[PDB]
Amino acid sequence: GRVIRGQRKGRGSIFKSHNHHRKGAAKLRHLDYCEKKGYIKGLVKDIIHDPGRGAPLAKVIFKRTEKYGKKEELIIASEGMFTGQYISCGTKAPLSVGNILPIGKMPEGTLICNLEHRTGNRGTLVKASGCYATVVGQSEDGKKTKVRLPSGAKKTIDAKARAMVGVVGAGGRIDKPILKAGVAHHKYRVKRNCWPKVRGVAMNPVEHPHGGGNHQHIGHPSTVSRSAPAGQKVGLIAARRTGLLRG
Amino acid sequence: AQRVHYRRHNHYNTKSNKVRPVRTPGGKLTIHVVKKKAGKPKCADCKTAIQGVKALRPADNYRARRKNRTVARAYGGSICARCIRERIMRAFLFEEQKCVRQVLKE
Amino acid sequence: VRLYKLAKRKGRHMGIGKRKGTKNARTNQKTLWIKRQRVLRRLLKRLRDSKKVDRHLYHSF
Amino acid sequence: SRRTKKVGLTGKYGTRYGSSLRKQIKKIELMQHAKYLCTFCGKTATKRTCVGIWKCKKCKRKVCGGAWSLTTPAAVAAKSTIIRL
Amino acid sequence: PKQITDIRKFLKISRKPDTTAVIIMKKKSKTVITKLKLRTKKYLYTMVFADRKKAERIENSLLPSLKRIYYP
Amino acid sequence: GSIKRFRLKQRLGKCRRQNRPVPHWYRLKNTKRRHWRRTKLGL
RNA sequence: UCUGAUGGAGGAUCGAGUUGAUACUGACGUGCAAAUCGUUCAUUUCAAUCACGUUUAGGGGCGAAAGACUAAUCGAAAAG
RNA sequence: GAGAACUUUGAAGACUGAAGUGGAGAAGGGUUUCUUGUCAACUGUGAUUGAACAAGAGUUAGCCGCUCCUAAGGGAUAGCUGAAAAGUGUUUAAAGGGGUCCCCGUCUCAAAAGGGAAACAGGUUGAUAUUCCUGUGCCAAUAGUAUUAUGAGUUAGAUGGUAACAUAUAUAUAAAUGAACUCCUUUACAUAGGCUUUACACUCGGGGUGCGUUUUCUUUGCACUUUACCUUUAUAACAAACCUUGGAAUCAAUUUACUUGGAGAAGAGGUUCGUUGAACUCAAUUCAAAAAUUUGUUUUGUAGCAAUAGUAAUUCGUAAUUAUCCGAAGUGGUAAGGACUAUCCUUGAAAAAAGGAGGGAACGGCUUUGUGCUUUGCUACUCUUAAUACUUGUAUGAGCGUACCAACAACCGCAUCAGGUCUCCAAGGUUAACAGCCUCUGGUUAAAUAGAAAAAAGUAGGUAAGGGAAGUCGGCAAAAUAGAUCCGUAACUUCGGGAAAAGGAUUGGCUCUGAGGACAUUAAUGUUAACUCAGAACUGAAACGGACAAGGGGAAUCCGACUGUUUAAUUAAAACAUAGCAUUGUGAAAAGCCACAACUGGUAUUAACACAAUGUGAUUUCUGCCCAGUGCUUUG
RNA sequence: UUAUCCAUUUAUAGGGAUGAAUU
Repeated sequence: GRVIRGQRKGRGSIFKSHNHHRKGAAKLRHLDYCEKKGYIKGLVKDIIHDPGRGAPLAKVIFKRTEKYGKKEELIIASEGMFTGQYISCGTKAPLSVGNILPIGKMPEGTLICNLEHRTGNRGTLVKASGCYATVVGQSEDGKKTKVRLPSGAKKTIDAKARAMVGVVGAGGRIDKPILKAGVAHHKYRVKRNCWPKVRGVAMNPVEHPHGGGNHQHIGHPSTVSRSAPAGQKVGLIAARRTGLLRG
Repeated sequence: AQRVHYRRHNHYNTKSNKVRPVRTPGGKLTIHVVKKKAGKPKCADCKTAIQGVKALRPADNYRARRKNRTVARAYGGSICARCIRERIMRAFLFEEQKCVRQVLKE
Repeated sequence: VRLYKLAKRKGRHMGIGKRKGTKNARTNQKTLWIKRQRVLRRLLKRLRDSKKVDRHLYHSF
Repeated sequence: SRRTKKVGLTGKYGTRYGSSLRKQIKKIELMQHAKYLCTFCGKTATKRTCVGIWKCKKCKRKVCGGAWSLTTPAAVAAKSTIIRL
Repeated sequence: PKQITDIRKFLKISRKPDTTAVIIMKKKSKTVITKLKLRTKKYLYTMVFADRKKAERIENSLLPSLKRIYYP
Repeated sequence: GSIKRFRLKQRLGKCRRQNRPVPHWYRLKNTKRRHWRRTKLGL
């Protein structure tokens, strides 16, 4: 056979991200002594659109403290942030929507976004539009905090890691039915060459394990093992179960 | 009707190659490349256009006289007057509130 | 063509057997509406300026 | 006069796509193209600019909101719990 | 090309060391109207004259170092 | 084309110069000839 | 709730051009042509079309998928 | 000319028909260009022709481009891999510049359509022209010192306006102090829709000039009647924004549309930008009222460029004189600008380069104490533009492209091949129309041939009595109306459609009638413009979308929901895609999927409303039983 | 925690009670 479409993706030739008009990586402020011991407030000056993602991005201007001047940061905007608002980031920042706090400093039950799954990696979890994590527990010894991620998983993160208070904006996007293939085309034109799909069952056996036959069927179980090699992992990969869920 | 042709080596109607037909004293209709219209300079805060300042492309702006690049006030050329007025009041009033917050302490 | 245009001015070659475009293609209904609206608005402004109508009456009309 | 009995703004789609799909897209394009109340100026003039950005035509100030409405109930309740404390 | 209107400035430009020539143009209109154009390094300066008398005194009153060019 | 580089133009001139016949005085004591339409320079 | 205007939406309609290629299974089939010609036909605000630049190279690429295309060469190019 | 259907000239008949064998370019070609020769071969007939052959010649730039910037991206450095070859390109980097210790920082290439310093007209050759000539400009650069001169400022930096903001007019609006350090702006950006302004285009009427028609008619038909860049061009006008005053419900202002207002509307008075580029008495000028300089009335000037050029005429030795080049409009074709509205699960480059600001480091001149610092007597003193003189190495303007074709014979198709091949301009008539058909300017009358005859047969078409699909696998092919206006329009339906359903009527010419606007005077009367509708008489071999152009409809079944895509050269489909639906993996740098020999990488500028892997295939209504088998998967 | 590995940065301040802001 020949190399299948999934295998060709990792070569990264035409499957690199279409990132020409992206405005920059969304990271919150690198850890500073000001953040560690007190608070620092920067004002949000614009709320812009990043073509790849659905969530809006806030341009937050902070005043530099090691030298005279200003620094601009690209944050994922939580819903409710407005231009001219002052965001406060640090250990002593108050608990309000938009502020960046250590997760150990928030009361249990709050909703957060821009979660650092390790302290200082300047923001790695809960970033897609409309998402939010819930702080569901704080360790008695401090230094640990348990949160519920938008997938529903419970994760334990050290209590010094930071997150925005609130919910990342542009929520409910998924609710709109993409009416047509053209809207899908425009959606993926600014993300990736992943569209249209073409079913493997409509292919020839040379290019897909599903291809071939006189009737367009799979012909072998579509649940493939986790150890299956690259050209083989094609169906439902390591499926614990299959079919409609019931609860 | 007299028909024309490009004269400036760019034979495509890109935005930098817009043309305008003129009638010459020799009685023929020729074509002249028009300069691109330049955007207005805008306020640093509200982003609206600043008045009293010409709107020339950088090359023309470099040759423009100093009088019509600036406005004789405070920021005047980078900040609009309304934004400057708000900035004056904010600067004075917020220090006054800081002082009254000090004096209330005891 | 000048003689033909004089005849057309007298209204002489415009019967329904001489029309190939639609009514709107021959005389844009949007342009007709705009012309009428500008005429009426101009008249109302003249009346209000010359004080032949009260300001409220002008607004209602 | 009344130009459509029920299809409303979805008349732009003609007969294409299902009636249920058209109805569902109507129910949210209605609120996507609505004008919301700007709490900063009190004038109902904030419209959606991009998917999550809402700009007031008067203040020129823009806020981050829902994809199709200025606020979303999840974030509305979330903010309310914080304000309670 | 520039047009100068008062006599004082035109004479002053003529007296400059830079100016090289004066162009005298005369032509009928309906009465002969004329115009005198000083050729300086930068610009050609023109003054028009409806008045035959003013025009006929001024070119003479101008000093003869710079060269005459009569176009008519 | 009308737009050329210096080396390309010099090469064209060299080809034109070499496309000339054998001098008559020499012939009284050429095969490598080309026509612009038949065989292209390719260079 | 109804009527008249206004307004100018839409992978809306007709249709030249462009982009293609339904039929005559027309011509031609020692052609004008190793795919053309005629009439007919599809297509024209969008998943639209074109140019140049640029990236992906052979058990590899690229594929809205026909084993299609990758210089008249493809169920494994071409050159030695 | 030896020789002429296909060389040249004149005459005629025609064609192309501004979507052009018309003008300009790119790619590609490379001398095919031009002049003079010229015919062995080639120019599929001829050939005196030629893109053939031969000899000479021809391409002129500070302003047109490249050159510079950065993009998708390429190469290289440091490493690190690898036997190397090579692969990757900050992954333990001590990796030029700025001011005077500190601050910044990989290099390089990549656009002749992106960004970008600055040019126009007239003329000129056999062949080049925004390149030459003439005239007029513009851009950039212009070292040090000293003399002058131009201007400001000062006894270390000017002044007007309440404000929006304005002010340097010297030959030339040059100078309105300003460091470090900063913060912005310009460059700089999508699509759709209409509305509007301007230029160009087209057209109408008047005047002049020339030509044409002239059996008859015709105050007639045609041609010319022009005006570049530059002068911050000055002004004028206008869409906007802003300022002052003002203080809004009986809400008002206002757009085609909606837009806007106690966060300050209307009214009134202003400021600015942007459009444009002599508009407006614009400038100078004549004449009267304001006072120790304003407001009205006139002359001039195509505002300067500028008439000196150009065009069309009349003459004169054969190179000169002459006269004109000015009065009012309409349509909306093209382009650009403006102010707007709308759309996106799509938000539509960057840098070179330039500018503005915040901040306030440094500070007169002659001489002198002592050690850059307090000091003493005196005041006319600093910046800016230009020129000159001397020193500085020679103290302006580099290099390259520039002919010609661009297909019709200059390109690629083995060719002088009916193929292919990117961009700009774009007249009149009819018309919805850049359609078709005919025409003006420009171009052509050429095609690997001609003459004659004219049967069969072929091919590309026309027309056919009566019948009307009986033909045929099959209505294949052809025919049938087909524009516009008025009327009428079913089942079904996702209520949007179906629909131009179906199906009727009318349509020419001529002579009239009615309706639809703008502009001024003391409720009243004149001047003047578009083609657009509606109606009526008459008229004709009953014909009129007269040519051109231009749906056949209907009742049903199958398949695919739809728009879309595809086997370049036998299959365009019911196949693929699709939205919708569902399932699966994955909480992350010890993750999922994938690349790689290694090192390292893609997704990823990513983070579950995400990415990856599958199946089904709009909507509607449903999606039953089986975990024995085989897979996959979970615990011990 | 010193090997080894990961993350972030301009390797930019030791632990407890919508004006600018630098010489």
